[PDB]
Amino acid sequence: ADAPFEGRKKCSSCHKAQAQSWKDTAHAKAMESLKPNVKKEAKQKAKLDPAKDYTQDKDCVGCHVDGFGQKGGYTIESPKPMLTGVGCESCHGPGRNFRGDHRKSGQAFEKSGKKTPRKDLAKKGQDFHFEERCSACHLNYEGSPWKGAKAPYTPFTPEVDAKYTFKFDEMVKEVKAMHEHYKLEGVFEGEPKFKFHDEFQASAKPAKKGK
Ligand code: HEM
Ligand code: HEM
Ligand code: HEM
Ligand code: HEM
Repeated sequence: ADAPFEGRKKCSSCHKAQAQSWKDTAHAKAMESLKPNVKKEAKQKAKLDPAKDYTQDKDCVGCHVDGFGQKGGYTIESPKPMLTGVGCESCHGPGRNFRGDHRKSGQAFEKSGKKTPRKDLAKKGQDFHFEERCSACHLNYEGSPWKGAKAPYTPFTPEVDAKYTFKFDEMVKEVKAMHEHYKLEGVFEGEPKFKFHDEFQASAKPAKKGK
């Protein structure tokens, strides 16, 4: 019983600093790349049509939106702006079930300092590991080292250009590709905890924008 996707809106309303930074990332602009005449040079190199409209192409949208083919996720028939672009749930997991726990646990902490185990969030679908999710978009090509690969494949592979080589441990540390990291008070605790969480929090910026 995995959880349904719902879109970025509620996440962004509670996490304004991360949302503001995420908006400037290539992930947030992913659907723009599928539009005609955008990234013409890159498309030519990959032997795609620079003038074609790929925004409703099922061979392309799944890696440029949230939750394609998944419950509550993006559909070409009724495409939600809040699921357009690679958004919050594409990395952190579909949020319909865990988002309410962020609200309740946040209120419990503000009122009484009570912390909540991350295990409770993982049970509700939140992802604290990320690698498989990033890989399903970035390493989904024929003969890829990632064994979950299956069509449709990304046209942007190491064969096309070495700049498309993907190494999770390196790229998850590119803030300009994730979003800047801001300091957490520590409402959630324990495992499963992302392997680089303490590192990211140790150099995180202070609560910038919102509250
Ligand atoms: C939308 C589904 C959504 C996402 C995505 C999201 C992510 C998120 C992360 C990654 C954390 C950190 C967890 C950890 O410590 O490992 C986090 C923490 C908090 N959130 Fe959140 N969050 C989403 C939605 C919401 C909503 C709608 C609210 C507000 C009602 C909210 C609140 C919080 C709070 C509070 C925390 C703890 C912050 C702290 O300082 O420790 N989130 N969220
Ligand atoms: C998982 C945490 C994850 C990582 C790590 C990751 C990295 C990453 C980088 C470094 C880029 C390049 C950014 C830039 O050049 O400015 C990038 C770009 C795209 N990604 Fe990604 N990405 C992660 C996760 C995901 C997921 C889950 C998907 C598919 C739903 C995905 C897709 C894309 C796409 C598409 C781009 C390009 C956007 C564009 O320019 O149109 N990524 N990612
Ligand atoms: C479908 C034919 C399709 C199109 C069209 C498309 C376009 C596209 C562009 C223009 C980019 C940016 C490349 C650049 O160098 O700036 C881009 C990037 C990524 N895509 Fe995409 N894409 C199409 C399909 C798919 C599919 C089916 C997947 C996932 C299986 C996918 C994934 C990605 C990823 C990952 C990137 C980022 C590459 C990087 O910069 O590292 N795309 N796409
Ligand atoms: C979508 C706009 C979005 C939100 C909202 C969001 C929130 C969020 C929080 C609150 C954290 C913890 C504090 C911090 O700033 O580090 C957090 C951490 C990570 N995120 Fe995130 N995040 C949003 C989008 C995305 C996207 C699209 C990706 C993947 C390309 C991504 C990845 C990460 C990673 C990795 C971390 C570190 C996790 C940790 O330290 O526990 N986020 N995000």
